[PDB]
Amino acid sequence: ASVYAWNRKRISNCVADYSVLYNSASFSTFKCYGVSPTKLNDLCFTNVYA
Amino acid sequence: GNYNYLYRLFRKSNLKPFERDISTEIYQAGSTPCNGVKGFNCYFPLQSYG
Repeated sequence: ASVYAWNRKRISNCVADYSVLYNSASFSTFKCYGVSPTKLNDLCFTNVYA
Repeated sequence: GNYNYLYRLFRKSNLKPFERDISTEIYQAGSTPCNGVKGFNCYFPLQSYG
């Protein structure tokens, strides 16, 4: 989608494998501002907005 | 900007009490090994306060 109409996907009621997303080398920027990248597979959240 | 004061942004493990780490070795922040060379998910541990 475009940036003025960014698509919002609600991630809930599922188990999320952030290790596959973090270990992918295609991403040129992986910067977190409230959590740690190595603790995404350990922490639990109510829902994720993408 | 006074950049002479630096803190350890990246380390593998937490320190002991009264433990000092001055080792300027590279950190591996991803699955890919760094081999002492900066790159993708390879960052210097010491970053300066701005």
